[PDB]
Amino acid sequence: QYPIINFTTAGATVQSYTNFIRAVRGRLTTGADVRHEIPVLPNRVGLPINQRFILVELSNHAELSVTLALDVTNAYVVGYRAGNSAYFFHPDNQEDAEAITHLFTDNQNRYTFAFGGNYDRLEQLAGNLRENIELGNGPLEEAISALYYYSTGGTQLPTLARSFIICIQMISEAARFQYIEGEMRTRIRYNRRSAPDPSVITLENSWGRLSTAIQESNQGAFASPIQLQRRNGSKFSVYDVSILIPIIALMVYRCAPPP
Amino acid sequence: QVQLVETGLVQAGGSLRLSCAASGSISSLNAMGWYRQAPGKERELVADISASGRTNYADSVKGRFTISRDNAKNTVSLQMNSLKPEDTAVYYCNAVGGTYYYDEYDYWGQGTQVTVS
Ligand SMILES: [Cl-]
Repeated sequence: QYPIINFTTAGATVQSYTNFIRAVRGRLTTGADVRHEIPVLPNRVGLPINQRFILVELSNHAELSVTLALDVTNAYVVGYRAGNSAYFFHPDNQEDAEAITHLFTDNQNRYTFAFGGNYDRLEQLAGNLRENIELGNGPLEEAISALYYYSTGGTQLPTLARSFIICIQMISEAARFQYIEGEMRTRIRYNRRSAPDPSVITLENSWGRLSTAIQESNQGAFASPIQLQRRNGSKFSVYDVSILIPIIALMVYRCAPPP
Repeated sequence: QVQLVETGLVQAGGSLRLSCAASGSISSLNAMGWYRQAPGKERELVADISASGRTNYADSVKGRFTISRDNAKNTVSLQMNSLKPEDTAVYYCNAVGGTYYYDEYDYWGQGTQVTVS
């Protein structure tokens, strides 16, 4: 029975959102593994199934509600519950397939999707790239609605994918990157919806390589650069962890800590 | 279990096409692209493209190289026109994928030499 972090868009503020994400980062990581000031998520191979998941319960003004499940090892949405039905992305390996069986064990209808939660697949299903899908309280309230109505036969696949894209970013990506948390806080604060720019998209795409680059680094210095993009989409490169400290909040486990 | 295969001497200002096919457990395969390295220098992103149609291009090759992707057969193409001696390098195909994050795996090709002038 996994811990449950609760958030509502109804009355949402920059502070309630922050406390939320903060509590989410705290449940993902014991905090035992910190390298170059950046906490590393628990390792997947050893992890006991009773410590593998975290539940996020979302609400909106409509008073609709879905519960997302996050993987403690990557912080990604792996599935969600709405009513008496639960839905999960196609897991890459077999080990992860097993683990999923321990989530929402009490509703009558379990389903596995015929697609992963990877952006390219989601973007295809939605008929829209991330840079064309607005983020913010508004969008979030709508995702929640659509995730819920999917379990009633109300929302079609395209809108579901879109909604996944919104939740994954405003939650998973924000947990991983403080820079992205900051992007969301700006919206809300000013009551905006806007699509994420290159600076955001490009980070969401390099979290994996970034983690490796830092963990395999030579006291911070990358073996080889990571390609990033500025707000205007101009290409650039990072070679050292010290410049990413304010940017990245969590790392996926790649290597063992260097003694 | 994911493999990359690279098919494709040219004179200055000529054209050339490079391909990269993917196969095996590529269900959540995301972006695919081409890097290059001139000995002693460094790896440079050249181009990449997401199955969803997002294309990136190094400044150097804008208006010269065109990258195309065929989803049906999980393959990527690189059309290289107006070649310069500066383009001379070992070119590497690259693929990224993952269901739980964009780049859970980061696979590289063995590389194909390209010589100009
Ligand atoms: Cl988006």
